[PDB]
Amino acid sequence: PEQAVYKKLYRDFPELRKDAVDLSSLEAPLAKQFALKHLVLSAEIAANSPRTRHILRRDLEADPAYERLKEEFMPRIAELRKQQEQTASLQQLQADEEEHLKLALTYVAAQ
Amino acid sequence: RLIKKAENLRYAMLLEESRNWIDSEEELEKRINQSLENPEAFGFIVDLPIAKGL
Amino acid sequence: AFVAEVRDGNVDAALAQVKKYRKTEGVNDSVRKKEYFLRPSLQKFRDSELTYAKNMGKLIHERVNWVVKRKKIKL
Amino acid sequence: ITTMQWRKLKIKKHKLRKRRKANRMRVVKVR
Amino acid sequence: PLYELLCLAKPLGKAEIAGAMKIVGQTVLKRGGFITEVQSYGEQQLAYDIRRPFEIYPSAHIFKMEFAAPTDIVRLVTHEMRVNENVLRWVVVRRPRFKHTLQELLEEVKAQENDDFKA
Amino acid sequence: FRPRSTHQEVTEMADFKNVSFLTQFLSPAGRIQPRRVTKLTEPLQRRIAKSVKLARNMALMAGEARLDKLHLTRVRQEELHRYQLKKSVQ
Amino acid sequence: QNAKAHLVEKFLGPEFRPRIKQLKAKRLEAVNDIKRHEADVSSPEVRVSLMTYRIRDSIPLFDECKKELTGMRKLEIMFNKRRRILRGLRKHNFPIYSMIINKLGMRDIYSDPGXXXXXXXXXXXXXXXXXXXXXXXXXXXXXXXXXXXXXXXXXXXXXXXXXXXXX
Amino acid sequence: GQQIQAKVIQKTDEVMLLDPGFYNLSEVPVNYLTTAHIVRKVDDSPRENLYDVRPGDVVKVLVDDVYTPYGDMQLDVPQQDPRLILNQVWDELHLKMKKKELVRGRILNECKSGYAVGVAGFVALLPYANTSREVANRVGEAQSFQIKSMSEPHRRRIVLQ
RNA sequence: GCCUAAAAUAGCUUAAUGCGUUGGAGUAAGGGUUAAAUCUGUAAAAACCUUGCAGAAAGCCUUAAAGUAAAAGCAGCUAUUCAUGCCCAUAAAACAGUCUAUAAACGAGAGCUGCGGUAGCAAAACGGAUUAGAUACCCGUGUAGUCCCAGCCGUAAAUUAUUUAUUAAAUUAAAGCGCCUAGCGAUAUU
Ligand SMILES: [K+]
Ligand SMILES: [K+]
Ligand SMILES: [K+]
Ligand SMILES: [Mg+2]
Repeated sequence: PEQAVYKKLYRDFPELRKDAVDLSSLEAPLAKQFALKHLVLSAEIAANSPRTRHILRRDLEADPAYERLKEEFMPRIAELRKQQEQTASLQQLQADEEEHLKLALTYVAAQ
Repeated sequence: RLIKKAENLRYAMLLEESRNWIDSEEELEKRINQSLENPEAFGFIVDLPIAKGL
Repeated sequence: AFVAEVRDGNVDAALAQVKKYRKTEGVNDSVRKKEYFLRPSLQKFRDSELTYAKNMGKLIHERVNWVVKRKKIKL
Repeated sequence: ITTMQWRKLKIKKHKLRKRRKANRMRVVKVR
Repeated sequence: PLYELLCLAKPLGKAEIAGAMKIVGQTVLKRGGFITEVQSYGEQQLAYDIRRPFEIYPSAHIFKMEFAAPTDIVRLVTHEMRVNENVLRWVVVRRPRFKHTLQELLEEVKAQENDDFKA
Repeated sequence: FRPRSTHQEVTEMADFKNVSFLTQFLSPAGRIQPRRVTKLTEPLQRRIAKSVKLARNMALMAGEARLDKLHLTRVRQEELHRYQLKKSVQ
Repeated sequence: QNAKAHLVEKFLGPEFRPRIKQLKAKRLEAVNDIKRHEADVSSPEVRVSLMTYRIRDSIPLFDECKKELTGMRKLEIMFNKRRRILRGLRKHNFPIYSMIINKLGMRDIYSDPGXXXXXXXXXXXXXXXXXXXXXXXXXXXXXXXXXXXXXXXXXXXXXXXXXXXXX
Repeated sequence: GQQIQAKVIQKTDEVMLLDPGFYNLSEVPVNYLTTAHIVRKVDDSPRENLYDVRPGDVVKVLVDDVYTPYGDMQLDVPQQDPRLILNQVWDELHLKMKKKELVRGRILNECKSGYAVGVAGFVALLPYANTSREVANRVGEAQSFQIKSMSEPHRRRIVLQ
């Protein structure tokens, strides 16, 4: 039952595809820890909900547990990202665009 | 019992929409004149809201 | 109607684009169909032969791709 | 049915068709 | 049912356009229906020119009308378009009857009762 | 990377009148793309094809690129600029 | 502007609906007398009545459109099915069989005479006899043969010979 | 597509054997790996050459496939993808929206719903309802904008005011 | 409520092609073969820009058919009539089966009668070649036919035998039928 949440987890946090995992081990990596917590809390929230006269389909298609765990696991994933390769910042990208704009203007001025 | 309530809900909504419906020629002439005096943009530029029913 | 602009007098470059348009946009296929008429039962057999040739080519290069991936062959 | 069986029947059908056409425009049919 | 008419007319004056629209409207009213939407888009340039035996029209005036009427109205409207010579091309398409399905209405009813039940 | 519309958008805007919207599913030469390229469900593939065919009948689309109508791109941009200015002023 | 309730009623009513929908609505209302309860739509009394009403409405339909062979074949299939349902009811539940015949104005010709029988069942000494069964049993006799024709020309005669309430 | 830890078993002249820990041993070219892919070393003895991986070390590899015609897992060296570069920029933009920072963008052309503004490879939408017609006229020059709303990372939709 | 390569009915769109077609401009070929010729032109063709008229067919989507339309078969657009298929919500206390001796209906292409139409293609036919001969294959013209409406004809190498249980299939055991008994040989008779 807990293999369905991984698709969303990898989509929102692609950096979890870089952390190496030991297949033949009993220790759970960060990705597996999130899945187990989602399974546990999903049932808990559903049970701990006031009952109403009728059942609504909109509630059946909601998942507040995923949002809660994402907030909790946000700081931990940040450390994993730092362990990966660095990338150019926003300021550097804008500078590169400005230089290319100036080059285009110079070519127009020449011609 | 719920289906009957749903039918009444649909009836209530249609009454509000009926305020802008035309069934007399006097209103038809006014609507035509107003439409011609205020043209709209076509689908070549801006997406149009496609009607889904009443 | 495909329009290919000639830049710096490179006519050969323009000719290459025209051939690409014909293949991508299915002009060669229309000419082949209208060269002569075939019955629907004979057209079915003709399509099978063309697909069979395409599949054989795909299989052959599938074998080559695996060798390159594993042995890192520079072909 | 095999191709050989089809060919054996083919010759006899041709002969019958040829004879019928010949008698199509005759007063006394040849039989 | 609910029908929508899209008409391409010659780029003539407003009076001519109004007359063509009025003919369709009266036909619907006479049969026992009603009109919901009337809109015009002005003169538009087409993808390719419409050709008549000795005339070429690279542009046309476009307007639309939505109405509800019995199933026999389609033939009547088609006849009017053919007779009128200021109309170049037309099409009539049927639309869904209701905006909301029965399931959606039930969900709204259930939600309202739950709020009342909680209250 | 190229823009892709959501299936909810397609079902809400798949009409023969929205020529601009329908253009995303046509090849540069003006032909209909196959389903393996559009990434659409079978019901949505049928609707898009029918909308394009109906638009062609109404002269809102051309079956192929036309050399005598190459100025329309200029016309559409000019019309778009005026409409944006008018609405902004209003 | 004021709201027009009279327009809403027309739209929600059967006025602006296809012909088939209007006909089906009348069929359900016509079975309000023989249904078991307010929501019965599947009892044998209701099913047979609905099939009979459909046949009556279809007679004028195929007199104008004589080339819609697909619709006729569907009608022919339902025609034979209704006969077998009535045959079962008569053998097992006569009182229900009697009500259906009386309500729809049919005739008691739904027995199973068998191989050695020459007439219909429930024939009293005073009642008259016919040759309807002899034609069906000894159908190979040349006296009962006809000429090849179209489906409608052959089906229309059989449909009217079973319902006596159609002109 | 997932990275796994594999242990070096044999190092021959032509090929090197790796143990993914799942099923039959995998094969990799002798000089494909480098010392930068090692996470655990058998010994602390310093290595001299970049292409110096000794048996017993643990290396990070990318699982290209699970089933292969050879009968063993396919393992390849990890690579990079620009998607991370865009993701890092997107995270920065999200932080700016939370902190009510002013973003710099360059207008490129006019759009159906508004004007297209590019922000380090991301093209945003600027509805005409929130334009003074002076910023719209300025095309190709950086201008200050306030981010109002944004979609999920996959959608890549930004609305500027 | 929606959907449909289902059937019947009625309106609408044109890419290309043809010509005892309009006007402008221009001058020797166009067409075809293994190689040639018949044929079409120089008394103004083909090619190029324009005008008019006409019939048939439906590029991309498009893929099996995964619709299975009962089979024969089925995708240019829109609408009507009608029959299906999908979701959501209901219904039946007694009724509904398999198979077919016999009987009936539907039924490609070709063909026949009448009415309308005839661009492209093309039996027959008439010429030019090939060849020992070519009565065929190849090239140039080209009538029925192919098309519409109303009738006739009922024939195909016109799909895998039908049903129950098991089964991915299969296999195993049963229910009701049709057909075969070496080949060869009829325009027999009725
Ligand atoms: K036939
Ligand atoms: K055959
Ligand atoms: K035998
Ligand atoms: Mg018949």
